[PDB]
Amino acid sequence: DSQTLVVKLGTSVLTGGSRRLNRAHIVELVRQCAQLHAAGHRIVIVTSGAIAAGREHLGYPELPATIASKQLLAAVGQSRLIQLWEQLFSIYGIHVGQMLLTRADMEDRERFLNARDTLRALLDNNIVPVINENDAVATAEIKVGDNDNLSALAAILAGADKLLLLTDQKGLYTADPRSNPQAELIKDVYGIDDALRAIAGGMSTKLQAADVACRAGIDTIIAAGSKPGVIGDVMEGISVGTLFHAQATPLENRKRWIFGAPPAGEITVDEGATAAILERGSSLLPKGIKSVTGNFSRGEVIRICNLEGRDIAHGVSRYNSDALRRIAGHHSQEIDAILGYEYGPVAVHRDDMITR
Amino acid sequence: DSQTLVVKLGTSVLTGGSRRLNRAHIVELVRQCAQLHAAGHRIVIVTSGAIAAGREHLGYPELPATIASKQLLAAVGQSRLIQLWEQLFSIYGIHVGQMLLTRADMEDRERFLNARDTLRALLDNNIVPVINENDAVATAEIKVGDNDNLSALAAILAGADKLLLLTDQKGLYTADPRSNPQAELIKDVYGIDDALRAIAGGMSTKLQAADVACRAGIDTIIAAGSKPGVIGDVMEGISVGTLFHAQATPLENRKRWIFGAPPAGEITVDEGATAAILERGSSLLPKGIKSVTGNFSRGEVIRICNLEGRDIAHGVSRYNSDALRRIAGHHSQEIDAILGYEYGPVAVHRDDMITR
Amino acid sequence: DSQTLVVKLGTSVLTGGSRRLNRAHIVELVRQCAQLHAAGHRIVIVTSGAIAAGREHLGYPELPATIASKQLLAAVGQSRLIQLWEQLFSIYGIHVGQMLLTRADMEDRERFLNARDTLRALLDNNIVPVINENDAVATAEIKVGDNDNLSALAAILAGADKLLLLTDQKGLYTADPRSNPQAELIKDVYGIDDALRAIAGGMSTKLQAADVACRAGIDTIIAAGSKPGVIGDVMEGISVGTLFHAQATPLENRKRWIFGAPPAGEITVDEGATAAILERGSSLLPKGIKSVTGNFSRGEVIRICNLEGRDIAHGVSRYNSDALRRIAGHHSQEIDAILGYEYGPVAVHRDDMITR
Amino acid sequence: DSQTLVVKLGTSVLTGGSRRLNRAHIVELVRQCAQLHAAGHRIVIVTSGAIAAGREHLGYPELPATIASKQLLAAVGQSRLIQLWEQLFSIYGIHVGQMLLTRADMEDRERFLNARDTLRALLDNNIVPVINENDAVATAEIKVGDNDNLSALAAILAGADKLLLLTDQKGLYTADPRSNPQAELIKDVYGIDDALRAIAGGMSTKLQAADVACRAGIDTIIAAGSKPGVIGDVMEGISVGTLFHAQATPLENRKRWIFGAPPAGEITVDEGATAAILERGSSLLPKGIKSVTGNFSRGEVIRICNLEGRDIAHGVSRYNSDALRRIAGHHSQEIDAILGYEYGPVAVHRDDMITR
Amino acid sequence: DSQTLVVKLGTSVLTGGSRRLNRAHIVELVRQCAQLHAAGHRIVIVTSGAIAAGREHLGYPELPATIASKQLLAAVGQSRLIQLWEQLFSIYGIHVGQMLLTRADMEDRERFLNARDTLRALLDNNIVPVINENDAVATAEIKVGDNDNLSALAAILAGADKLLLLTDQKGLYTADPRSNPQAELIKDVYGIDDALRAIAGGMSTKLQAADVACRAGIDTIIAAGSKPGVIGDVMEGISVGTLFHAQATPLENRKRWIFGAPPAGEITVDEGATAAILERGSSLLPKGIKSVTGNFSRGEVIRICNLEGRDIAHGVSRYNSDALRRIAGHHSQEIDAILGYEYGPVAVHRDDMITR
Repeated sequence: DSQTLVVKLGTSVLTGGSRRLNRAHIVELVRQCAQLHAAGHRIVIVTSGAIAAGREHLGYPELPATIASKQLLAAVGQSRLIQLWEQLFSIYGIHVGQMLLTRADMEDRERFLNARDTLRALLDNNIVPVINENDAVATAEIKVGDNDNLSALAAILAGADKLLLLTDQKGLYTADPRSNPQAELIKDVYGIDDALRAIAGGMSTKLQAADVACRAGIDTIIAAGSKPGVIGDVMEGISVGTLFHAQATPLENRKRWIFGAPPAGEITVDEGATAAILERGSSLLPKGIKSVTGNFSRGEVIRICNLEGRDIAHGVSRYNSDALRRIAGHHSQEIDAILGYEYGPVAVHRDDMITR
Repeated sequence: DSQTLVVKLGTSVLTGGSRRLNRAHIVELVRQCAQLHAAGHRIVIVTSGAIAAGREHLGYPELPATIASKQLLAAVGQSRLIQLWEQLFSIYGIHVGQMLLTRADMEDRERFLNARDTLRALLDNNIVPVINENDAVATAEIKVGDNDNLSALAAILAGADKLLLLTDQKGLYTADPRSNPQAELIKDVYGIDDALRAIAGGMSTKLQAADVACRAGIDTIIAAGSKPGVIGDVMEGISVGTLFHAQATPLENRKRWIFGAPPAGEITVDEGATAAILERGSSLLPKGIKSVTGNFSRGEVIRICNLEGRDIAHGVSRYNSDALRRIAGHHSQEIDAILGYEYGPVAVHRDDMITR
Repeated sequence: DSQTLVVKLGTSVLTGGSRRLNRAHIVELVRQCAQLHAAGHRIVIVTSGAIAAGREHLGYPELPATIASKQLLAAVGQSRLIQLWEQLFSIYGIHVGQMLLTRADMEDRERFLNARDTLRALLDNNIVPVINENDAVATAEIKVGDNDNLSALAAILAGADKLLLLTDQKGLYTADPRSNPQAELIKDVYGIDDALRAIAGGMSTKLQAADVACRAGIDTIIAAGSKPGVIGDVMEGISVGTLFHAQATPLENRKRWIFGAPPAGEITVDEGATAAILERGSSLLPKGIKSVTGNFSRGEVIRICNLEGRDIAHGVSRYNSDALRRIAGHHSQEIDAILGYEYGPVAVHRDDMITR
Repeated sequence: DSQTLVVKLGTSVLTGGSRRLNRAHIVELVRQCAQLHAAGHRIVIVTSGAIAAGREHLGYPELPATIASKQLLAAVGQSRLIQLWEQLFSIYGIHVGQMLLTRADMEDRERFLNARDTLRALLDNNIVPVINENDAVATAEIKVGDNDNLSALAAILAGADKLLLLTDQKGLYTADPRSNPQAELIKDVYGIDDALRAIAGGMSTKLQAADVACRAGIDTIIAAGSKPGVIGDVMEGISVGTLFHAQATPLENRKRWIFGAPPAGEITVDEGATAAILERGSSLLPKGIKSVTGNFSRGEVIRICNLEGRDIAHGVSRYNSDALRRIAGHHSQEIDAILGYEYGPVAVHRDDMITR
Repeated sequence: DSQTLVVKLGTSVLTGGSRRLNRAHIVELVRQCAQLHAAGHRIVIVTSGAIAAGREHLGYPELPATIASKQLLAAVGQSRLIQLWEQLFSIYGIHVGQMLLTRADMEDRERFLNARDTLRALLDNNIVPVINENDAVATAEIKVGDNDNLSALAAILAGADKLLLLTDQKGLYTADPRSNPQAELIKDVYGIDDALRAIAGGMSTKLQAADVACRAGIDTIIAAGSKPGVIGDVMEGISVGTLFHAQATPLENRKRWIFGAPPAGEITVDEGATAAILERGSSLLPKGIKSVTGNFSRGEVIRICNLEGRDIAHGVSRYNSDALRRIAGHHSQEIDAILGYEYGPVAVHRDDMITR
């Protein structure tokens, strides 16, 4: 039973509170992740600490305290940190791939589809994707977030089963553990209400990320990065911290994604593809397309019906309107001949469509 | 209570039987060694596997199965393996220094002293010395030994308290474990006898190395490299394999080293230095020397006598006869001004001398 | 017309007088050497600067001024320098191989043969050998030499055609260039006499190295490392500095090597191998051996005659007396079966023998 | 949704009724199988036609009609046929591994486990296993079966989801299609009764194989090998021939396999492993073993309890009694050190055990 | 005087110690075997090295060092190795037939007869049988033997006159040849005693195989595979290694085979067939059988008695009891018409019977 796990590592976990990255803890976590990878699971890593790597590489210069210094250090430390991740993961014979993403890219339909395709290719080819935020075009308010909303968005994009947030605390406590000897860790959370937001107050950003991930049907686990064997225990289901259960199922998330906006296009499908879609629930091939009406772009939701005009599905288009019109009625192997590029052999995937 | 430990790693331990080095086992062993190093102990590493590193670096070419190919692969793999060791040890903030030694150097009187000085400097500066065999001038019969005797020689040179040999087998068995269900591991050995050599039949080389180390007053341990926490348990004193106890004391080994050969020269010492040598057991300084008789090189054993001519000690000279005559009667700070080089402030160290 | 060139790089050339290695000049020289290697020639590199690399790697510590500190720095700088050389040479797709040698190894008969075999294998497999001095067992007087006698010995060992010594000066001048405006560079030198030794006074060590190389039949060239295209011009024969012509021919050097000492052994050869040796000047195979009298080691000079007892050659034995006796009269492919190791298919090579 | 499919190809399908293998039909089927393999499924091939390949390779010689000629032709044609399969599959970049099996091997517990392990390794490493019958030790009655019971046994061994039998006819007909114009193909069969055995009378062997596969919880499909796209349509669930539905579920098959015979051994498990087995349903590691009572072999069913003695599971042992006793209480990575071989890190797999 | 020779080739002989098969040595051995085959002799080959061929074919991938990887490699290596053998033997116009055998098959009464029939057919039709071990159902303890006992079993099965074992060592030495200059090769051995077992320490497996072969009346020879013309000299009777003479005669081995177990059945023979069996020592035909008593399978030993009931012979039955009863009293040409298969014209062969 293969599973997809997103591990988010904050700067506190990576550095241990010091001014430089502590490679011992990182190599321990890499050992756990490599054990999981050998077991057959899929691992996605959201990381931070580019500024620390940039400071270390530059010989710790006496830069003025300004956002420009932060941007420069991030620019150097992105390369330095990806190099460090490659070095640590190559011990266990695992390749890694850099992925710089921003929230605006996730908002855009076409950029979202492109990022999802790249991540899926990386995961299929047994390569660990290391995801960070593009700090060259980011703002200070984004910098103070420390890759929490980005972690939730990456978990949604990867179609993961669990999102593990690693912290310095053990999780969520009912009261203050220092003042109250009776304060105890909360093990299971079924709904993020105002009471929880009042209990914990930067745990607020992690709570928002957990809420976002749970509304998409992904379980969220908050634990301490220093706990031995935390990642493996999370995989096996052993309780190690605070667990936020998924509020919905991925089918509901897909329905919300498809029906969130009105369709931006319209296509028509012949009898054979209609029977395949309805009876078997398979994908849609360009051969079955007959007419393409309306103008849209790749990644936008379109409407699929038969010749009679009765709606049968709503699906995410993998090609724009012009490409779909040009390749309509042709075999899947001719697409590269017609367009000069190929996004895949299907026009609408079976997992990106809802049949009504 | 800091201790000196020499860890010997064979090709089978490093590679696991495969064609290339397995970095997971090496990184686990490096983690254990780094824990010991942070605890305040001194670690020396004797290693093999240059041929595997050379094969991997060269893209696994097809060379004829000869000794020239082995020498070339060793030449490339020495650099490759030292790079790997340095990379693995830099995770825990530990520096690594390469040493290449041969049995002829250990047999030589002056080369032994030079190598001991280099190793002592490396250990005093918190740098792990990685010792291998110079395969450029080595023979095939040396190659088939797999650094077994070199480990004992390095343990004697470093003045180690324990010598750890990592193998595939758990240690020494009374009978064949495969055939005899009653055969059990031997925990302690107090004297290597002909029955023991008949019991184990390359375990013979390891037995010879253990005998050499034990006759010099060093406890030897044979255990499996795959056993978790083997190095830490060996340091702590817990039983993990076969233990060969030291048949002699380091004082006896020093006496054997000093009196194994007749003195090659004689020097005269005034009254104050004589009192310091006898009453307090301190070292000998160039100021106290009054006369130098005979011709000898650095490292040779010489006789120290007072003004009256009565023999009072024997000791290993840190300077040859010419330099000793040139710096006799001068302060220790002027040596570099006289000879152009300095081997230290003392002429005969107190730990390299026997007082009689 | 392939040629073998030995390039000696002192610490002044490598560092430029600074405290660290200057990689720009080194990469320029590496570019020239790579051009030569692609042209089809053979390049051997004798290098220095381990102390500078060790200082740079250790973060420039405040070590006391002692020979112990020198050895401590060299132990790390050897690995760092070999890593730098490999990194710079890999730009042009050339592999390098480390070779640590001492004078005593060259003096030894068997170690000389082992080193020559390793160097020949490295040269044959298109790998650049980087030769340095084993500082772990070296003395201060060796350290102050800066690899000049070692460079000459390596040139003799490699059978090179030219030995290029790179300096900071342009070569040898008749008088002091600063004081005398009429002082001019000496272009050709045919004999190192006392006048030249009086003219140049550390140019003396380089003069001794040039004399040693010239007495072995190797042309020596002293030039400035900063001159553009110096190595290529040396290969093409263009005059760039001071040239010391070879006093003898390699045949005379081989005669001196063979007849320097009386033979240490005696073997007998049948009619077919005798005819092959005398008429054709071919090598000697173990099949032709009939009797082996005397005890000797590998690399020592032995006497070869026929059944009649008339001396026909003096050669260098590639096997010791015991191995030669065991493999006498057998085919070349059985040697590994008989001894467990193979030094080659011949007993005495055609280039290591003199037929009288 | 990856699936495992076993495709059985009789000699009639492979040869088309001629005297030699028809490579066009075979390459078409190989194209379909390669499409499935690229889609992500697992394919196992049971094949025949060794005699035809042997006849073709030997130049069609004139042997007498005897079983000895059949055995000789099978001996040559096994190699010839595996070569042909590898050659045809290499067009699509797929590797092929030969597997020769007999019924008696499936009857034996240890041989069954070894064959299952080999097949699982082949499937995991993306290599298509080609399974045939060992004709060197087979009888004529086995030869006349044409690999039907062997196909069912291989489907059971591989844990396949569907077993596709390719024939010359389209499937099972209610009456004789030639005589009766109203005879129609039977699409779904839910139970193999005496009526079906009377309807079809060599379809009887295929009916027996289908019954054997269905009693193990595997759907069976009988179709014509000449139908275009039969394999793909079978994967998609499209009806192409006669379908025999699974009578049971794989859980019942596992229960029958485990409880078919009384346990041949008894082991004891500590508290942590007991909790892992009962609460989480995980595998059993050698660390948790405490006592091993009884004598058994690898692959035999043993009883697992806790210290109190209450039975908690029945499982297939991956090691024999002696190996389990020797590795009891040790870590999984020490097994190779203790035994000299390793069957895996677990003692009883989670899928080979039933918890009661 | 045609002879049957079984040649066993280990992994070390085939590969020379490298990672892949060395085809020059194999082609030389194939040339010698082809010369013997053209001379009119019969050659059987027992071979190893499937793992090396599998590694080479798969592009030398990186699998974990486990028995599962070994089986995975051997699965494709069997096909690759048989292909290589066929390609090398086709140069001299000789066909090759693959056989896969295990010790269990040799222990079985009927599988032994089937394998013997297949081998006899292959030898009679001038086809070289290449025998290996079925690694799909083999164990690790079987793998570590390197086909040593399988060679003896195949020599017994084939009725060979000589068994040749090719090793790296020249044979058996009285003492250690390396340490003792007086140690010399043992030329002839007449009885394997405990002294020889103590002398040789995988030489033990070869000694066990030699003992098994010699107790069956087959001369065994141990020699080096690298010796030129070893196979031809072995055939001619020239001494090349260590020779173990046959302690018994083939008639004694036949008596041991026949009388090792009590008869499983009884048949009655009329007067003419009784006279043919006794006076002329001919085979037994189904026409002469008058009654069959008991139940037994093919290959079991049965008692043959005349009409009076007096025991006259024992013999191995080529048919089971049912077929013997069905074909009793019929001509040899009708057997195929009665049973649907034929094992030969005789019921008990004259070489499988003992007449008393």
